Amino acid sequence: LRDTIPDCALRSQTLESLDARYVSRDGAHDAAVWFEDMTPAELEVVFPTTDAKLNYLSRTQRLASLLTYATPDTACVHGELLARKRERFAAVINRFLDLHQILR
Amino acid sequence: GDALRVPFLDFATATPKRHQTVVPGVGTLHDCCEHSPLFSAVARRLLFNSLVPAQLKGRDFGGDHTAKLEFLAPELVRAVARLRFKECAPADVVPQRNAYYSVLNTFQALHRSEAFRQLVHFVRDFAQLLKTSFRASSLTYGTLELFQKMILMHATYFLAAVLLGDHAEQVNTFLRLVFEIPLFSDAAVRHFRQRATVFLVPRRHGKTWFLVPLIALSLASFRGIKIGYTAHIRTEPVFEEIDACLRGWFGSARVDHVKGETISFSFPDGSRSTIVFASSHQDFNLLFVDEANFIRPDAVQTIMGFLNQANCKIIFVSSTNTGKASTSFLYNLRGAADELLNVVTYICDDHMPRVVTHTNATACSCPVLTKSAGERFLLYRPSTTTNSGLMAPDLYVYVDPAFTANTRASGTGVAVVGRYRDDYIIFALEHFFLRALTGSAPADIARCVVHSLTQVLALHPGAFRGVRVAVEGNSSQDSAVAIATHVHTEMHRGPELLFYHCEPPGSAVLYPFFLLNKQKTPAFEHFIKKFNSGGVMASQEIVSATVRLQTDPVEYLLEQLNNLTSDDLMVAVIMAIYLAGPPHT
Amino acid sequence: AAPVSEPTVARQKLLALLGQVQTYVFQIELLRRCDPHIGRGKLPQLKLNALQVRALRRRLRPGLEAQAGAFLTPLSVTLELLLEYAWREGERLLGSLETFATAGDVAAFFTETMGLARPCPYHQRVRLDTYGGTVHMELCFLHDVENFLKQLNYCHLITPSRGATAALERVREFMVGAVGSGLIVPPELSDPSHPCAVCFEELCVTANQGATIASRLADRICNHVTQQAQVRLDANELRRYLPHAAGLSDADRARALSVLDHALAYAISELQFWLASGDRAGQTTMDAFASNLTALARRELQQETAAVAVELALFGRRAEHFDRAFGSHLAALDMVDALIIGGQATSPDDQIEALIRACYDHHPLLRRLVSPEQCDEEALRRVLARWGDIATQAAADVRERRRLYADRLTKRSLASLGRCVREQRGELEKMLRVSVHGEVLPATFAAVANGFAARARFCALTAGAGTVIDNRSAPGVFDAHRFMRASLLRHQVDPALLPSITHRFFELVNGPLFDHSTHSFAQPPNTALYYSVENVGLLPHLKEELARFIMGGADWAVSEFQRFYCFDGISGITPTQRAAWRYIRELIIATTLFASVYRCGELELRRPDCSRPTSEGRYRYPPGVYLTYDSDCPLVAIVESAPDGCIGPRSVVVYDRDVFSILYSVLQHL
Ligand SMILES: Nc1ncnc2c1ncn2[C@@H]1O[C@H](COP(=O)(O)OP(=O)(O)O)[C@@H](O)[C@H]1O
Ligand code: BEF
Ligand SMILES: [Mg+2]
Ligand SMILES: [Zn+2]
Ligand SMILES: [Zn+2]
Repeated sequence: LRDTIPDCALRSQTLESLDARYVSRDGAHDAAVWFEDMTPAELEVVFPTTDAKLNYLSRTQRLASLLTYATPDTACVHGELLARKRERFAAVINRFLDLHQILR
Repeated sequence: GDALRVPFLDFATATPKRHQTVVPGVGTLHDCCEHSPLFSAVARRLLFNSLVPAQLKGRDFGGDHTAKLEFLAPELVRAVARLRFKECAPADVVPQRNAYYSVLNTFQALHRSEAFRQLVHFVRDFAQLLKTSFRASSLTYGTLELFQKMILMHATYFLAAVLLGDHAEQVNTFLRLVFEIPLFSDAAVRHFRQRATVFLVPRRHGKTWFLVPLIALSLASFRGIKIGYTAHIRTEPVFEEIDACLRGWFGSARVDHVKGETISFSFPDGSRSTIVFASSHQDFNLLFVDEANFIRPDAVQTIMGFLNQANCKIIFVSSTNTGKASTSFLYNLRGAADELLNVVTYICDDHMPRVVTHTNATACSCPVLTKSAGERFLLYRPSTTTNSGLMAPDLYVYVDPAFTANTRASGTGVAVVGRYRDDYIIFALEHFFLRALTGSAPADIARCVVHSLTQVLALHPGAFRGVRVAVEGNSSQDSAVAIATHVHTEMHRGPELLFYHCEPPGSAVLYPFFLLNKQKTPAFEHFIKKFNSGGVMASQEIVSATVRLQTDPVEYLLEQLNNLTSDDLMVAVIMAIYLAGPPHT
Repeated sequence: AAPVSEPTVARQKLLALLGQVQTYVFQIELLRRCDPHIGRGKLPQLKLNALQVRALRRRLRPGLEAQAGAFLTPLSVTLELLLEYAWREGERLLGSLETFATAGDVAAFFTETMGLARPCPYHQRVRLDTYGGTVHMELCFLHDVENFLKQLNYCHLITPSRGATAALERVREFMVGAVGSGLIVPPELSDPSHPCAVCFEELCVTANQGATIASRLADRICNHVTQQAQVRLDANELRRYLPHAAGLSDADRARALSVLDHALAYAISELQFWLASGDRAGQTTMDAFASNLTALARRELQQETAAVAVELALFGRRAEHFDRAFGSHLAALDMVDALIIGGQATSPDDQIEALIRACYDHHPLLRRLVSPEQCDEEALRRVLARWGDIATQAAADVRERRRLYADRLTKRSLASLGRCVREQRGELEKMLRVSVHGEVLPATFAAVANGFAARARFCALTAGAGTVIDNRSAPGVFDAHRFMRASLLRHQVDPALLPSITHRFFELVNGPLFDHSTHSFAQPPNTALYYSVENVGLLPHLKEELARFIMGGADWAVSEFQRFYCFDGISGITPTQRAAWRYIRELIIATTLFASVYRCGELELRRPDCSRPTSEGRYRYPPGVYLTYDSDCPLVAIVESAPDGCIGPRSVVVYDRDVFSILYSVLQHL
């Protein structure tokens, strides 16, 4: 039941070499389904909560999904959807403010 | 109950305790696994799939499991049984085991609640009695119609929240499963929890065939809960039928009743739930109002008073006929209400949308612009006189003339529109009717449009650099030209005035009229799309001289628009907007 | 009561493994935005996890392969998607971090990982390949995958098995890229205005005050294929968590808290361009929204400065994540483009509250808004109880029409006002809040693949096990087929049976997705088919030809001699379905007449889409004549299978293309 992290510990050895030498071998038993912890410490001091980490992960996703749609594909129907959604949300928030301005 | 009795599954992990959470059935997982409904809604259903009894999995569900939720191939189970985790942290094994077994003990304690045993004895007994189509079996199928399932959901989701309050989330999920409607937004399931809901079933569709089994099984399963009931003409058939079925599929020694009055079902204890009948005129919790279109006063007072209670759900299941479909007592309620009454109709709003709900009809018994867009349109109007910076500097005016008098289709339509942000806004409307036998119909029409424009100009001074005017010439080219000429001259008393011009076929002349033909379908198509998405609105200070002595101009326009499938104003509005090839000076 | 069935422990192990894989794919979606100088530090952990996923989807690869071919389940589908996407992203992130340290460029690494230069990998083709023509669409969004799956369930009675499996593989290959993240659902593929299959099922069921259901599917945000997850984030977040950080020396932690305490000591300008009606001078709602947004900007900038300072104190390096390495492209966006995306120190709920604390202030209408239940209650109570002159006249009429408009907005239309305000608030919340994912796509994918793989598995499983007496190869089967046809074309339909044909017809024209007739709260096949037919928008001139397709010596002998389930002549999607309906009605009426003339046995006219597997690999196909929807071997009659039920050594079956040949071979064998 020896774990994979205390099995191989050395220099780069590009991933396919490790796959060939350690786990693709048929003589192995394939125990040790223990994953590892990949999130760093410099990313926990500033986002110290799964909620805050998820919010940041969503903010950067919403930004990337704007930078890619801003060689001449020029239609990229996802881009037209993302422009229609923004131009709809703008009008909707403006009318939501204006209506309650009028209700007084 | 099988998935509740599972051992620890040691299952070591690397995430710090400051993040990990305890999902039931499984060990301790990172907090992200509680935010993703992809895994949460699976680890939550494979567990509640054990509380659901074996008589509520379906007709064909598998041997001894809900095979469409818990099925592992005979090769994947043998390849999974050889998977082994880190299995431990000796200083950290005991707390995780304690937490997991504590959550599972909470679940098991939920399994043993008497009030939950009653809800099970209700839903299981109902799905079992329904197998025989509610015959007199002591205890080809009896499929429920749609509303005959909505009534059951309305009763069960209420009595669940009333009898079992300390288990809101768990019983909510259990009922979502048992009705075979999982992945339902909690807004709908919450709507099921409301009281005082109204039904409207057509006769001979089945309302008493389903009520008396509902009444009988809401009596015999639950304990100590009364059940109201009221009708105008003295309920005797339903009462005798309830007596019959209860004495049939339960011990007749248990039922005790006096004719036309309280029926009571016995129990080992002194629970003795009752069906006291209020037809002949405390805590009821159902108050099944069986007829709600024929009530006499001094009998509505008990119903208005029971609304003051917090445990009664007055169900207004009342029949309709379609000869009196617009009941003087309920069909008006659909005006000012929100998720209160649900009609059971097969010929919907229009004269013949029946082909839509045709397949929905019982087998035994054998609008271009959306309303929301119209309500939003009239409901919200932007103030143009104070948001002039949002407007484009061009006005577009379309005149759709009719050159007759003393006719209902003799109205001239005029619209003055512009761009507002990237949307379109109406500044003025006219529905103008020639005085009979005037000598100057074009000038009368011109004076009407000029007066409208002027008012719009005065309300927004300095806003507009251009006004572009189209006079439809389909009716008469000469008469359209005459209108343009009078508009031209009168406006000569700043913004530049430009007319749309047309070079008629075979001609080299550019006339100041507009010919409506090939551009109609694109114009209408674009309008419908824009209007429906909230992109066309009316100015809060919209101008109209001709619609100022009987109805609101926007309300009037909307009545014409709702004929899309006298149209002068609709055409002018749609075409003015379409206009907003180059028109010129 | 001690031993629990081994499938239950295997399912618990699979749930734990799915949770671990989800955690790993969350760490991956984190390291795709972290500084490469830190990705190089976490390189060994990422390599170890990639090795783990590789060695993991080889112990489950034959298992999941056998599973896909036998009754897929939401757990298995979700696990396959997560394992495949985790493998993909692990290999890609490792490659992109090892490409770094050769270029040493951060902006390049971010344009690579976050996919800023990729050529839109969210396009796919299907090529449904039905009979009578092969219709091909293009999956782009998520609701498009949902629509295609519903379309396949609808036209399930024409498409063959292998074509359906090919289309379903090319759909799962797109779901791996879209539903693979399972946590953030990038906005390039989401259109909440499109209601999914469950919005219709929960709009048929909830209240409908008139308002034909086709008129309600236009306002719904559908809230199911992309949920909201309601993330909440405190104000002084890191200061709460810095004293108890992991692996920090007490001296460093103390001086870091000191630097934090010391350092603690949007596009608002573009609001005036918005259409703001009402009074211009004074306390208005647009100025209140501007002040709320300015306060939120102050909070976020303060948090960012504090974070930079504490990182300079603890590690000494101002880390460059995807919001600090692309701050040039950021901080230049408009008001709306900063509202949609933004707030790494706030939450979308904080933006919602900053807007609503500005709208709802100091006011009838708010009472209806806060509690609509009491509003409908009072409604029910009330129901039960019951040039110069031009300018001056313009000012006067605009005055008397603003007054009337405000009078309407305060007195009447309150139903419409409440509904519109609620819908606007919903359209705001669905746009701002973090969409995570939904549980509709794997559910429907499993529900459709189950039916199709079940048809294929029955076609392959009844191959042998006994006599396979075939009637598609015709020695003289004409002689015994025309006789039975003439013997059944003689009697009347006996309309006292139509309430059974009209049900056993919709029980076959239906699809495997919408059960709604085996729920144990079963609804008739009428509604069970109305769901699967109205969801996939059908022409109303076809919806009546479903209901009225049995009300009427022909019309139940429309098949030729050998070509019963054969659409060689016709082409299209509507006429192919019409011929399918003709053939199915013919089979049903033939079975009913055969029962009403001959008393040999029962047929019960079953379908292979039923017979879900038991605890392990057992199917027990009961006796009867099946439909099988296969143009190569449509009719399969199991005259007698076994004492247990499964197709065993004594399970003689009869293949045939010819319905009456089956009805004669059943009689001969029974
Ligand atoms: N889906 C159904 N399930 C069971 N019975 C049904 C169904 N549809 C119609 N029926 C039949 O309709 C009748 C019910 O009529 P009933 O509810 O008494 O009419 P009313 O609404 O006028 O009181 C019964 O004969 C019942 O068998
Ligand atoms: F359909 Be009835 F109440 F005669
Ligand atoms: Mg009757
Ligand atoms: Zn694209
Ligand atoms: Zn939806």
